[PDB]
Amino acid sequence: SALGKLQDVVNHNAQALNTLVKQLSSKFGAISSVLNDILSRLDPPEAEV
Amino acid sequence: TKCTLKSFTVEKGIYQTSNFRVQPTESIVRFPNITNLCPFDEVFNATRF
Amino acid sequence: AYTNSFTRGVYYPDKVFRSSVLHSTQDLFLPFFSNVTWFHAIHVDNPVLPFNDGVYFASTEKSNIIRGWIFGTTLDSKTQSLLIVNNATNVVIKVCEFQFCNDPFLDFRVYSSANNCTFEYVSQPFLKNLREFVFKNIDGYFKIYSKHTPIDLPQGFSALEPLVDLPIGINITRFQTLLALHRSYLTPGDSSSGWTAGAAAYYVGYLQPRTFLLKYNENGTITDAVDCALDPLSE
Amino acid sequence: FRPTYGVGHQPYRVVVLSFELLHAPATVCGPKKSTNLVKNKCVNFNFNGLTGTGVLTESNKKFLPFQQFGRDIADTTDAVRDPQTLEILDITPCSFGGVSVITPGTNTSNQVAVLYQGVNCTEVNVFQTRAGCLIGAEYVNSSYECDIPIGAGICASYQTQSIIA
Repeated sequence: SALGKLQDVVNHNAQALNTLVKQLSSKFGAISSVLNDILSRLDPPEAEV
Repeated sequence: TKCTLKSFTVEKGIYQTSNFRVQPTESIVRFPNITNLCPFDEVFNATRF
Repeated sequence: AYTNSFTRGVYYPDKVFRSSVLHSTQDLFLPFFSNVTWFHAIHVDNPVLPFNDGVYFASTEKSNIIRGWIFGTTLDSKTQSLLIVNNATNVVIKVCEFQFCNDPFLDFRVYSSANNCTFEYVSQPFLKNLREFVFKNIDGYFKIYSKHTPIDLPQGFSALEPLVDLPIGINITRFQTLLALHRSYLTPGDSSSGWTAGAAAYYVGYLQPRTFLLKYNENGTITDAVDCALDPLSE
Repeated sequence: FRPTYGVGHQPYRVVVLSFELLHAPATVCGPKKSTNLVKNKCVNFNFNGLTGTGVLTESNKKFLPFQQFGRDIADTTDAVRDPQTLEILDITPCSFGGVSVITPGTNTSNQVAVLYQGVNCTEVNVFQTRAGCLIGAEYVNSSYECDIPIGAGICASYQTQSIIA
């Protein structure tokens, strides 16, 4: 572990990007995560909210 | 570039104005192929009522 | 009797390909190093076993003594019970509310009351050879997984593959087994005498909600698994 | 029933269909609708319910016979098998990226060069660089102290009457 610092910088950046990409699957309280379903199975007035 | 910097005079440099993205050139749908249908044909054509 | 179940019972849960990666999934699995009931295939006919959440049925036999199963909420015709019968030629799956006798008939091919069947299906049969089966019915579908491997339960690791995903939505709550015998009599009721059969045995295990860490190799096959809640090192 | 009878007494054969929809693990659905596949072009696809966008390429991955989809890390669907011919196809999102404007100053001249960062010139004078496709500037072999940094060791400046990279 002589190069621990550089490896740690690389892993921090990679992990940050990975979690940012992974957080797209969460619903955040919405009935579904994919935009297509949301806009398909609901009328526009409720699809807005 | 003038419109993004909100200034009629732009100085020497490199500026990130916008983004481009190639649109899809075709759309395809891949549904079932139906195998082993139903006997409605017979039902109506059985001539045994 | 009793015997601890080793690292067995794992199956492909999502039929999605993954290469050289580790994946954690929360589903109904068989906890590692758990004990499983052991029964013998000589004679008596068979007691009823509950269908709690999913059953892992492994059987080591060499004479085709076990040939099917029956599931449902009751053996009477008051509800659309279920039938699953294997054979040397094809499988017969039925849901027809046939009222059964005090014991499952020992194949003299059938013993049940009238039927009002709603679904029927047939296909090729599911066949020292250790045959493994996992039965699950949760999301309105009843699913079967299986695997047949050369060889007590071995310490070797091997995952089960999804065999059939049936759409029948019957509310299954109890389950029983089906036995067979050559040139054996068949009656609605019999004593503990039974009939002779080859030396054989079948094990039963109950699935539980667990978190498993699955390891996929470069070809998309599971090679190892970790029980997330077994011991501190696994956790 | 005999043939002399008038219309009002001619035997009509009638058939009535009743569709039940209670608790429906629906086992009967037969609409066709299957169009021929298109490859190597940005196309919207719907493979047996999986909807997405991307360019399709011949696959090199060994799908097991019970598998229908493939995913890389972070749930990105990487491959799919056709519900008609069962052939494996690779999915890669077609090229996209940010665009930057190279300008030597409004007060020097109005000429401008454009840099498409994440793209190859084949699917946009024209010049290719490790930083992207550069349009509007000519590449010269002379090396100078550079003032407008483009990236990957390349720069640009006003020739003096043209923009040189």
